[PDB]
Amino acid sequence: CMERQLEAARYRSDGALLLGASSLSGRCWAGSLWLFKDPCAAPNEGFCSAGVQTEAGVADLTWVGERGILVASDSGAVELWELDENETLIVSKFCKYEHDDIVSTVSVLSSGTQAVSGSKDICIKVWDLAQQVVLSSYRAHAAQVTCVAASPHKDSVFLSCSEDNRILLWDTRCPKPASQIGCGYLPTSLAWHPQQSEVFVFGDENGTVSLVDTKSTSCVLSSAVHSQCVTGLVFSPHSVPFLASLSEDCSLAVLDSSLSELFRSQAHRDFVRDATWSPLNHSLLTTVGWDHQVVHHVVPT
Amino acid sequence: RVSSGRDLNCVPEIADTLGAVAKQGFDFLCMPVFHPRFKREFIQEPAKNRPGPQTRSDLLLSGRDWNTLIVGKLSPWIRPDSKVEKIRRNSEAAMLQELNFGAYLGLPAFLLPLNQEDNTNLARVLTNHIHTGHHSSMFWMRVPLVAPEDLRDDIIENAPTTHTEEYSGEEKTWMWWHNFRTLCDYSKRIAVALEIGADLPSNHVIDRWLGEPIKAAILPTSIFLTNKKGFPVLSKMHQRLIFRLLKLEVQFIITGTNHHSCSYLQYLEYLSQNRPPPNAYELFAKGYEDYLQSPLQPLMDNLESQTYEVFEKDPIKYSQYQQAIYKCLLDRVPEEEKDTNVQVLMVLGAGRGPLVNASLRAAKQADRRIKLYAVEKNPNAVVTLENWQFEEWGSQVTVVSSDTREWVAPEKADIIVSELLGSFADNELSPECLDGAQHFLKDDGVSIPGEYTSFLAPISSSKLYNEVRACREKDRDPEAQFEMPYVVRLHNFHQLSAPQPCFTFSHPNRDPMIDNNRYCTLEFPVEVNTVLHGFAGYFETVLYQDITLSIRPETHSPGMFSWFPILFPIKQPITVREGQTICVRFWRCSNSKKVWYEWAVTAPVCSAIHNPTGRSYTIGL
Ligand SMILES: Cc1ncnc2c1ccn2[C@@H]1C[C@H](Oc2cc(C(F)F)c(F)c3c2CNCC3)[C@@H](O)[C@H]1O
Repeated sequence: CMERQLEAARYRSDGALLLGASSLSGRCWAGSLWLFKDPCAAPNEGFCSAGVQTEAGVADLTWVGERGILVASDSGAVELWELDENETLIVSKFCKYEHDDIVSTVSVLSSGTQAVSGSKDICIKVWDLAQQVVLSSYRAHAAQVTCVAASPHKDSVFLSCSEDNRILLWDTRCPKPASQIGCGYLPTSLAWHPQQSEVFVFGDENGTVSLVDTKSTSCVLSSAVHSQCVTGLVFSPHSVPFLASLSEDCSLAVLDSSLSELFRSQAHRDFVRDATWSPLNHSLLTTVGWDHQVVHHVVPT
Repeated sequence: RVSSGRDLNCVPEIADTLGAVAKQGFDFLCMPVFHPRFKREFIQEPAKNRPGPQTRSDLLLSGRDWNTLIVGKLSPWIRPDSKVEKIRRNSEAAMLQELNFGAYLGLPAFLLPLNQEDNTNLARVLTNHIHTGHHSSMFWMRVPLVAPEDLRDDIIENAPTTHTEEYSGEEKTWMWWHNFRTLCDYSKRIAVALEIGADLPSNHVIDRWLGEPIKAAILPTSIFLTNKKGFPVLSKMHQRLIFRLLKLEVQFIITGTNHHSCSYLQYLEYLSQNRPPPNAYELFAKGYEDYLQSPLQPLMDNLESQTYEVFEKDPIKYSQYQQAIYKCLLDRVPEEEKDTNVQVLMVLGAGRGPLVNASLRAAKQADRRIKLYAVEKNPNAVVTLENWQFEEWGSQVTVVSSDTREWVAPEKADIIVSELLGSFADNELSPECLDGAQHFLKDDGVSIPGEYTSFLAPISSSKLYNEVRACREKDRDPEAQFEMPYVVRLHNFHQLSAPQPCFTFSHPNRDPMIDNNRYCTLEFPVEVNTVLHGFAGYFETVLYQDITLSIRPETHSPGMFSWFPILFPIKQPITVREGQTICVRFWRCSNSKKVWYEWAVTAPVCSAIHNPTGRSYTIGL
């Protein structure tokens, strides 16, 4: 009946909290989408602005602008759910079943008109959000696509990573778009750097986070942040951004540009699935977990 | 007409999902017993103490549904061979937990993937579950014809797909299965769920799965082409493979999302309906496929009435015997002597009299006179012969109740006719018998058959190897089942080399120091990489001149049922590389009481000598 496992927390430009969730146990294995105009009233279901029930669990989601929400479904579908004119409803635009297994990762491209999905079917697809079709289908990997992260400013560049131990730098301008960026353990999470469009960070299943420059695939700086897998990495909105890394070790850390630890939060009792920094207060960081918690952190800056 | 199932990775409501699947036409659903993404922790706090239920309840379905309709699926995050110590430890506990939950439910099958070269700890944890408690479920190893790493799109700029042939490299998924089942000690509860891709591999890659325990064949929706009308269809190469799997009676599984306006199931049913109809041999053997039987010993034992009934209902073999006598009667008696010469015709091992009735029809069409004798040692069959001698044959046939080697005949014979052959020709001791009948044969008399030859071909079949392994009995040598031939309608197997002649006997043998013992060395060129488990034996016989009978597959006498191939197993299976020669040695041995075979492989590796001194198997004289 209800979805206890919170999968995604996403703050839009004004400061309204987005909430993706799934029931990964019990009689029903369905999912839900929630909007909270009052972030402190989360995850209380009756203290929300809008909500919707989905037929399958929410593995991933992204803000397609300020009204739209792109969803990676267990059913093998990419879904677009847009807020109504009043922002008190969430309605389906498309539910496209083009992937043959759990869609687990999603990222909207720079123009906001294209997006890239990464499924357990090993494929990577590029979508036209307006045309509601798959522009290109890519079987470049050998195992499950763990993470797909679209470039901040380039609409044809993005990073993907997989259980086949590869990190592919994509640029759809080339006839062979993918390119392996080496340097170990399996890549689990990708985060593009906001200022250096040629720098990015990635987390492996051994709790280690590594700082990687596309240019030279050598000298690369890294640190052991967590004890278990690194499920996510999100950079702060600051001009000089802080990196928040979440993990299966039920902890959250905030690190500087030299990877030193500035914050550590053990408030979570289950897996930490998402982190979103406040558009209003840049030292306020929100983390949803599998324990149904929403925990609002005050990062010491 | 086709047992088919639906593979799912998303089941939000169990009975809703099953009802939709059943409406589609699927006889079963393969689904996860725990939520695919619900990763669990067993070692460290606080995720170790995760409250609430761990999966949906068993109450949601009747015990019957859980026993016949649900096929479990191992969670994709469970990786017992991960290079991360914590992931191995965690996936060990999670794997036993999932396997035990499927046993709790009485699931008829459970799926486990083979997607990497090393599955050593996966095998150890499955082997440990197999040895714990009471379950009996089948384990299905989902392994592809082509590894995903070798079928990827050539789109990685600095890591291109190779465009050269890698013979052994293309058969890598077979070795993933071979190592896995060797590690699990060839468990009868471990079978293959073979995954077919969009583009089929080379034939040799496909042929690596011959003789393998394939219980399911997985067809993903993306392998289906679209026709003019818009429905999913398959390439003519994919259809040939489906026809091969229909012979093995595998369970077809449809996986992945829908990309066509069940249509996939309808196509399978359509293909199944249009397969070539089963011939007389194919309909007779329906049920006997890969079933191990003891070879008959009609000399040592007395054949049951129904055994003779079955041997009689072989029109082809008797029509061939009719003509062999028909051509001999013309050759021995010229038309001028048509009523001056009556030929002494002696059947040796007459049974209930089917050769006696062939000799009557052969005397009518050849228009010659014959004096028939029906020699039979089985006193029970002799009751059948004497009731027919009185009621129908009359003075024509003289029924003699004796063993051909101890019978003192009234007068010498013109033709001796016998059916003393087994699936390996001389394995029923025909040489010994007809030898002891040469004294009562005229100095120019004909023997029908006049010659017979045994043949052998090396085979691969881990299924027949496992079937022989299951023949271990108490109060005997624990490996005696590997040192005796079996009569078997070989079906799930692979013939590694063309049959070659082994031992030949000719009758009469007017040479002294005759000796029926033999020693033959065969050299079998092998063109594929494989695993040898034994040798199929067949035979050929010359009844008279061009009239012949054969069970050698290439020259098989059409529509003949009296014989199925023999199988001579070997204790330890032998790896054979492409280009290697399998060398086999065979011996026919004897003392005054028994006759037996002994055999050994001398190349590419030696085996022990099988059945030394008939310690495991003899044929009584
Ligand atoms: C030394 C001695 N002296 C007298 N008779 C002897 C022997 C040894 C065996 N026998 C007979 C031979 C006979 O074997 C057959 C009869 C029929 C037919 F009757 F159907 C068959 F089709 C087939 C066989 C055997 N090969 C497969 C087909 C069986 O009756 C035995 O008792």
